[PDB]
Amino acid sequence: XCWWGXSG
Amino acid sequence: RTTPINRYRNIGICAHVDAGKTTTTERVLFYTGVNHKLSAAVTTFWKGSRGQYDNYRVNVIDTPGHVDFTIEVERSLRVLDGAVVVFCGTSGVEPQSETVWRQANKYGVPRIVYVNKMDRQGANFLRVVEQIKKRLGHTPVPVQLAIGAEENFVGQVDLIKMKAIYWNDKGMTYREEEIPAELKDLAEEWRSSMVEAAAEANEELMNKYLEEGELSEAEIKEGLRLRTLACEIVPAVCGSSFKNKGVPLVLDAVIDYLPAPTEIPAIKGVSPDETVEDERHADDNEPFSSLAFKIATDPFVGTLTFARVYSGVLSSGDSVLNSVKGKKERVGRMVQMHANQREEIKEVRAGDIAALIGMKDVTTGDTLCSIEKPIILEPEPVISVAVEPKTKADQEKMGIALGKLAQEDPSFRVKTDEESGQTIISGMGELHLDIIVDRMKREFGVEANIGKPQVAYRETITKDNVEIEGKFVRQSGGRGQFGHCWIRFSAADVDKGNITEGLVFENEVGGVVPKEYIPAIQKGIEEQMKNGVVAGYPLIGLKATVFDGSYHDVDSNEMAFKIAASMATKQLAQKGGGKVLEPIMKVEVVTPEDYMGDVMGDLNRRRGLIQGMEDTVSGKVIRAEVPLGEMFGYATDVRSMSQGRASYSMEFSKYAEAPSNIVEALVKKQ
Repeated sequence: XCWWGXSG
Repeated sequence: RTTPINRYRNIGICAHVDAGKTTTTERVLFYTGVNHKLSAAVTTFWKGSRGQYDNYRVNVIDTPGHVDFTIEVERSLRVLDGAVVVFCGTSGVEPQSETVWRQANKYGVPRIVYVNKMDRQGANFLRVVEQIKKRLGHTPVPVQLAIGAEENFVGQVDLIKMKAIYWNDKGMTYREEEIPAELKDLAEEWRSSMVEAAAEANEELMNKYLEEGELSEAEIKEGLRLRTLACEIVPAVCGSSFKNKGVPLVLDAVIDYLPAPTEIPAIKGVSPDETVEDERHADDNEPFSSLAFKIATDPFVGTLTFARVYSGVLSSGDSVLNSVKGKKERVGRMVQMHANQREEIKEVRAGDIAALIGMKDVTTGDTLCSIEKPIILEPEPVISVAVEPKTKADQEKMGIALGKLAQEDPSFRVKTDEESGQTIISGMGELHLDIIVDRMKREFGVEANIGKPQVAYRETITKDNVEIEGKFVRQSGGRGQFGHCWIRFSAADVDKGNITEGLVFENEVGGVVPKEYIPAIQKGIEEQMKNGVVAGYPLIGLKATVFDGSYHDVDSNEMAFKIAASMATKQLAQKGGGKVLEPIMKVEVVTPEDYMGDVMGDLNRRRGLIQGMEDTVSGKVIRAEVPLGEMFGYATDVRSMSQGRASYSMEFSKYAEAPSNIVEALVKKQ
């Protein structure tokens, strides 16, 4: 949850 | 032909924030327009500030005024041959200007510097020169010094001629006066630096400098021009575009230090029929090749298409190839935008800029090349936000638009995190995204409210083999609700550091719980698991095994059993060792040596932990395990410390326990 990669 | 290639100057006025690009362009056209008499690309002529040179064709190119348009700015750097990089005497080396200079190094663009606004408060030329030296890493070479501080701004001291230049109205006519005594002592110091910087061009010049302790003005422009092209130095000049004092001398430095299309490396393209790289030298005899940089449109005239020619000649009536697509277009009427007139052309040679009036499918960044011999000439996001429509109903049509906008704009990215019910739209600037959302609000209809991405926290248990009783008894709406089960919960499987995702469910019931109610227990646990036991965040995974529980044949149903299982799973808030987790990233920082101290200690200002360190060309490569939460605004904070020199990569690495200052505030949130 936090960047372009979704991841987190 | 017409004008020889060596007499051409394809330049770009690179200026960003407090630079005054708009004034400097209007001025360039003004001075050139007048001097000669005696839009996307502006074809002008320059004979010299004092008519000292031959007539040159200076092709003023429009460079973007915002670093968020990375593709537009990277392309403009290929359309120009040399750069006129404008700074403000005050502001100086800003983060905005640092980025364009770094991509310029990537294409190896010979530059000169213009330190405009010497009239404005707090403006000092040499301070900016140290900033160019100390923060931009090239080798700036002042060819002028400044006369008067702020309001005191009269002119420049031409360090080659050694005569102070004052100005006469509208600042086109200049006075070749003398260096005032206060400046005489300083002009020496800076002249010696320039003569020396010129001396180290070729061995010839060093032996001539070593003979006397000097070189001729012509041998100075020789040395400075060689190293300008070699991309080893940036000749600096100052002025005030608005207050007219200095713009002709800048145009001269363009003539003196900037290259012609031949004095730069041949544009490297790809074989249309891409695993092979061919190239085109700025030659008329080389097969035709060019790129389209601005598709403008005039109401009366039609659709303009700004085209920089790299190799060969193109004439009105020609039939070419749009190598990108595959489609063959026929070249119609052609023009060349002048200062005010629209001058109608017939043919356009290598290293020149002409506009293709009315064309079929010709997109921006399109290669227009020789049909016979063809070639095709033509990034990580910085900022990411959480998006959602103003009214929950819209949701499907938001993703339709965003999905289309990401397909229209390759510099724009869209991704959804389902566990957190978040859509993450990303790109190059706050600006870039403010514009994209705005375009979705209008041209697409979906009004959306944007926020800072929320951290997708997860949950886990520690205590293994915990036997919890879930007892559901509700007497409502003319019925009874009975649910009774005991489930034994063990912690989610771990690697090393990686936690096993999902629910591992088993049936250990002797027959006290019926066959048909068992899946409803799984559903209850699963439902609770995603509803969260501690601070209301989904559990990573769980080992759950039901083994006991009574029932009342009439009041017992699947939903009562779903509830009692959730009732049991909730109790892991106390009986389970409820550990909140946080995303941990596998970060990699490529920093130059100086900045390594700042960067490395900033990773610790982020709870990050060092997992290795290599040694590279300019500096360090640091691999680190850093929480995503602490990663907020990295692309920027890092472009800040490294002075726009560093680069970073990241990817999700694992999940690990979160700190009590975070955790406790997340439970108080419940």
